[PDB]
Amino acid sequence: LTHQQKVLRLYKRALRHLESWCIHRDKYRYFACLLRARFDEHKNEKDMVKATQLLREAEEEFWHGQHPQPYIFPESPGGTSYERYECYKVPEWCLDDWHPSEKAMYPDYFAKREQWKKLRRESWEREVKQLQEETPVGGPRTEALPPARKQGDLPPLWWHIVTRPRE
Amino acid sequence: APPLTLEGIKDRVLYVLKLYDKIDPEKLSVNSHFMKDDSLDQVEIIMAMEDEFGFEIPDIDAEKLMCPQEIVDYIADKKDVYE
Amino acid sequence: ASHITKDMLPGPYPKTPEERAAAAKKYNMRVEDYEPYPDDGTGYGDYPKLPDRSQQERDPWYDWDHPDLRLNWGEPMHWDLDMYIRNRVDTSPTPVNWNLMCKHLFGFVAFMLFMFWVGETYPAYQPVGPKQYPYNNLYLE
Amino acid sequence: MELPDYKQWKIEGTPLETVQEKLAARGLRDPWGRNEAWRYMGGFANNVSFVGALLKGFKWGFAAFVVAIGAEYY
Amino acid sequence: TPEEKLRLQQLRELRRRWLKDQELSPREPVLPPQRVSTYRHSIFAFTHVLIPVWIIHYYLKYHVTTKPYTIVEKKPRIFPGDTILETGEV
Amino acid sequence: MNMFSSLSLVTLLLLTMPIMMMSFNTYKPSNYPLYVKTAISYAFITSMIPTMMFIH
Amino acid sequence: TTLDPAEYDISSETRKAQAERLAIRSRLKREYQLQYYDPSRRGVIEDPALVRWTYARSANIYPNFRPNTKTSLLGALFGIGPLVFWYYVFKTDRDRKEKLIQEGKLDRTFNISY
Amino acid sequence: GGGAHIEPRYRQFPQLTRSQVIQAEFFSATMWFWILWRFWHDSDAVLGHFPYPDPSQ
Amino acid sequence: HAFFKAMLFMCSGSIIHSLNDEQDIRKMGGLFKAMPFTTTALIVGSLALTGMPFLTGFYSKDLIIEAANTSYTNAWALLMTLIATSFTAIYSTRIIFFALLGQPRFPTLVNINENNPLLINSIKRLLIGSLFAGYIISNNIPPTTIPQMTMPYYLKTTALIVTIL
Amino acid sequence: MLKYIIPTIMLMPLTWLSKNNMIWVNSTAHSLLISFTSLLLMNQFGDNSLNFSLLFFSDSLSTPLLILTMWLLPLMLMASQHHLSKENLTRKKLFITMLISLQLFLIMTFTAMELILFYILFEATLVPTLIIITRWGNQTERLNAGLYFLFYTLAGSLPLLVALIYIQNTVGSLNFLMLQYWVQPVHNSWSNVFMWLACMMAFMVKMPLYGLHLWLPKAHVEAPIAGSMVLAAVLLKLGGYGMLRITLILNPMTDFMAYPFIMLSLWGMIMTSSICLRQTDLKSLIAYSSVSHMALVIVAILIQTPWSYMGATALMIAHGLTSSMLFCLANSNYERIHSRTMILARGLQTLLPLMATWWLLASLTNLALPPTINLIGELFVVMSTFSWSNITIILMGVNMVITALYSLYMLIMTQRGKYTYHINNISPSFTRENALMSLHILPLLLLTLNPKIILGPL
Repeated sequence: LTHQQKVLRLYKRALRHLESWCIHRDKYRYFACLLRARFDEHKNEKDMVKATQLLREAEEEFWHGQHPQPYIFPESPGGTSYERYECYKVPEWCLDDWHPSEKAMYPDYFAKREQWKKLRRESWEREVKQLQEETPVGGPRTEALPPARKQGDLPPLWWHIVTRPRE
Repeated sequence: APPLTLEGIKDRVLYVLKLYDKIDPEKLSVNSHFMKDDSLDQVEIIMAMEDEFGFEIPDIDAEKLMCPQEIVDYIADKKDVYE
Repeated sequence: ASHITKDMLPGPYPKTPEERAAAAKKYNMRVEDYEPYPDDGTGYGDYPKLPDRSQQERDPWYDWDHPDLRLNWGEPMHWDLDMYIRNRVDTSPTPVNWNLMCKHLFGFVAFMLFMFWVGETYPAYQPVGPKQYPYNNLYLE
Repeated sequence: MELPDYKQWKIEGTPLETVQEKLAARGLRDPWGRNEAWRYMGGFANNVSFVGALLKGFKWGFAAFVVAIGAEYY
Repeated sequence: TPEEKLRLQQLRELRRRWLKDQELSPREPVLPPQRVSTYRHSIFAFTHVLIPVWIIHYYLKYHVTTKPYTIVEKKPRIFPGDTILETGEV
Repeated sequence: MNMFSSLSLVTLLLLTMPIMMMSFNTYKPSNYPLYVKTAISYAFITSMIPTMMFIH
Repeated sequence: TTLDPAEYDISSETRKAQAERLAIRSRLKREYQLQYYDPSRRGVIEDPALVRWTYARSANIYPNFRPNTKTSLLGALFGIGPLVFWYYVFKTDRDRKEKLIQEGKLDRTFNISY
Repeated sequence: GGGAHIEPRYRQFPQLTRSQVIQAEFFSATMWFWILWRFWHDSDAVLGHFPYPDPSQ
Repeated sequence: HAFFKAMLFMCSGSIIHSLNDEQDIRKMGGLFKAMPFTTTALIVGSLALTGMPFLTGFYSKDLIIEAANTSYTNAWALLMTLIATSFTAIYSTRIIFFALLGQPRFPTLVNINENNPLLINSIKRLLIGSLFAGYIISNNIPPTTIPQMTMPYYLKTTALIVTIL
Repeated sequence: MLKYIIPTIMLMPLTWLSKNNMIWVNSTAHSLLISFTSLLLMNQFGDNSLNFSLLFFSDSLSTPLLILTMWLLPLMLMASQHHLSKENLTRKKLFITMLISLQLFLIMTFTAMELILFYILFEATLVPTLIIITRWGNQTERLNAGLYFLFYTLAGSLPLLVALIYIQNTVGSLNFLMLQYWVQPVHNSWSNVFMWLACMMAFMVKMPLYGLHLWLPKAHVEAPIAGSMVLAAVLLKLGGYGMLRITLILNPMTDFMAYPFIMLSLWGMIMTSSICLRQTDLKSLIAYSSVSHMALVIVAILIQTPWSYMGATALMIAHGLTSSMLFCLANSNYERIHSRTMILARGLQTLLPLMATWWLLASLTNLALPPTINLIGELFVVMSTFSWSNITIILMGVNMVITALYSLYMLIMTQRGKYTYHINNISPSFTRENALMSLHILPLLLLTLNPKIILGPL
């Protein structure tokens, strides 16, 4: 993380912590531009300690008095009912063993199920042809070419390209 | 129980262009790229969807949100939109 | 059948730079604040080179943690520091150490002395002397 | 579907929007007000009342005591 | 960022295409298969409640004559003296 | 007097009948939240009867 | 209490060449996902971080061990310590109860059970 | 999905079905019919009281 | 007491399902956003929760705190139990003043729904029995003990005044 | 046993005599027919006592104990067929015969009529169980655990021959427990202390203590193929009942030195329960549970005076069915995940919903749901040692509280998400996996209907 974008990680949560405490909507909305004037103290300057002392005093009065049980937007890392839908929980590929008269239903769905597998069954003449080439030695985050230079299939095929939908 | 399709977000992303009084309703609809219109123009432009949508807007959502239709693109991946 | 550096060994100063990482990559090139020096204090039955303890700790807490699964659920590859105490434990909140609950429980510690007193309804207090006269003194007539 | 059209609310009453007039001694000033003034105005100032509204407007709080009392009474 | 531009364009043509694939129900694809197959209030309650009445009452009439402690019902709690006795009370 | 507590034992018996019908022994066309609600519905007046004999 | 936990520090420009410690793990992550994505695996990953975990915890602690310190002989203050103390409680017990059971009586007379 | 009995909204105050409000209105009255027996007939203390019970002579 | 919150969590449960994901006292609005009936159901319950002036549990709540007149307590106890009667009462209006009073505010696509006679059967069956709870059962009971029957000046009903403030 | 050992020895010239793969269906078929003959001639009345025929059987009169001995052989053959079928047929049949031979000595044992036939039968085991650990086990460090499986039980049991023949030449003859009417008392000396010491200490080798029990999480940790003889090792540990035979008489009055066996088995009781909440092995997880409430019964016996023999009769069979059933759970979920480490099993409860009921009721026998056969005896251990003193409820009650966590510590490990892995472990719990998982609670709660037969003299 860099020093300039360290301002941005605080700036969104500076106002996000405030609407936890408000009672109206305009009461929170009146303090948006009102807090903006403090942000408009040093508009554009150098990147040295003058920009760090604006953040070094943003240690206090940001963590100091921070969010007394705030809003959480319940579908989140925290919050209630964040992972509540777990009786279903999307067991993708639980459907290998059937021993049919249980595979009687959905006839066209299984006919398409084996169809997509040939896209995964034939990708390593193309994906592994660039997997040895795109990585220089052992370097950074290893996504492929996002078109794979002819046809990107996927590169992340198929557990990510057919990833779990929510309900 | 009420479902949702592609047409709801195509209203709202275009609507907040006119809701924000700094941006006139004469820009481009889906691809304005936001540089022709540092803080408070990559956060404030999505601080309104913090109020309306507000699914906490993670750290990678800032650097993608320049292309204003690329804003709309991954929401259908998150919100699991039709077909 | 993995025999080469299958576990830890009698460390921690048998060329500790050649420990991490010829195998058991807890450190990248023996300067990552996780080189296998942290044999707490040895002599005991603790961990030796031990790709183990005093590495940065006190929580895997199931964070946002998107660059892999990588928090606690979804198997990052080789970052084992300590386990079996953390599937139910967390990081620091906004308040700090102050044990005010014993002072909060001290609110009845003043009224614990009030437990020695009595609770008769009528009459009023008049706490100046023995003129209150609780029990029976004289007879009928 | 197409109910949030622009140039529709166009803040006109809304005594909550007097705080945007309050910042005129500083100057911010135009952008924007329509977010917090989305659903405050219109018939959204219905504004359910004080202790009378927990008596439900004195609409049924004291209706049938004078009609029930009373006959026979000899 | 201009790097992920070709990303998430073919992914929408793969993931939502897989969801276009996943949206699939050919003519309500239950077979089921084979085979098949208010006012009464005649036997839905009569099997429910009206049958176990006689069984358990037989289990009590055939119980008091066998066990020496049947129902152990308490005293009379009577303030006057009444016709079940011969005397009265003021 | 024997039916003072006999109706209580009937009340303490028909709860098992949705459990006895869980063994798929010619079970009802499923409607199981409805069938349970009906099973509770007739026990209440059965429960109401010996309360009157106690207060006498 | 447990902990502060010091979630903020200083930078700019301490240890400019310290970065790309993720290059250690992203190479393993590339080695992870390439092992994870294949048309036929049908089995678990070897995952040697758990192999080196339990076997260097359940076993290989007694070859590590030596009694060269008294803080390794410190377990005498925890194992045999209270084990004398419960008997020090219980030897004072059961005899004071017995003397009141031998000399004098205190029990009820209908104590058949017991 | 299947039914459109109550419409979706965009903060325009979607109206009610105008039949729940009758039953809403009825049980706001029979609860204040029960203001009858609060005072009529019921007092705060139907007991009588003591004249600061002095006269021992 | 058993009548009360099985109604109340269920009456508030229809509110949370109406929005389907926040379950916060934040972002609620006023009472009358086409919500006639369940707001009438709450004020039956919330006024009873203030401390029973003549509502559902009046014949049980009042005959105990006025049975604390004749006692032998710590006398810190009557200086602790009667104060919470106010603290019970301020629980009531807290959902009135924050979920039922102010301007309408919560996120859009207002998909409220209150039309299901399955729920209407449940609420109507309770409140008929709820209001007549303490007033039919205690109306016919064989007596067991002796009442207080003396509640003097400045000592009698001021816990109701504690609820008023 | 008139003819109980007689039909089952004829089962032995039937394994290698038979055909090919028919040997499994044939061996199970004959085996259940003996189970009725066990039930029939036994369970007779009954008032002190049923001396059965002669000098080889006293009919197990005071404690039946013998029905449980005969379930297991038509119960493990269906379990051992999980991972055994990779060898020659003549080598696999030898593995069948040695387990059948294990039952025959234990059929004559638990009745045994005597004491000089007891010890030769008390040591008649440990020969077939040791061979099972050596061949067709698991990965290495077997052979030291085979040596720790010896050199303790044999180390402690040898002074019994020093003790018993010293009794046989002194006072009468120990052929008959019922000719033990004349019993001289034993005073406090410096010779008689050792006489009681060798009489008792060998029985602490099998049912463990806080000491000398390191071998017990070796045979259960390093174990045969899929809990095969591990189920038999459950009866091997509980089958140290012979303290009930011996110390009921034959120095009963030495209780002055009972205390360090009371205390050591009591603080060690509360300790070894919590010694496994940070364990990383499934087969070690049930093993330390099997120490704790098996160490509960020892203070029920050295403390005399029944209302203690009542529950201790039932507490032997309490985990004897339960821990055998838990090992059946642990023998499963290993043919599908080939490592026994519990942490790798995240993301269960969704692939196998049918056996998820069986996880619930099994661990519901440790909380134990007081109308069962488990909390019907633990209340009588409460009923005894509270009459000893008022302190004993404290350390014994926390044992009922630690295993409350320690059992549900396993159940919650099944519930996790997205499972990260597992293109294998597909198999949705086939017929052998769930029919063998049955027939444990199916007699257990059946015995809770009329639990009259599970009672000592007593």
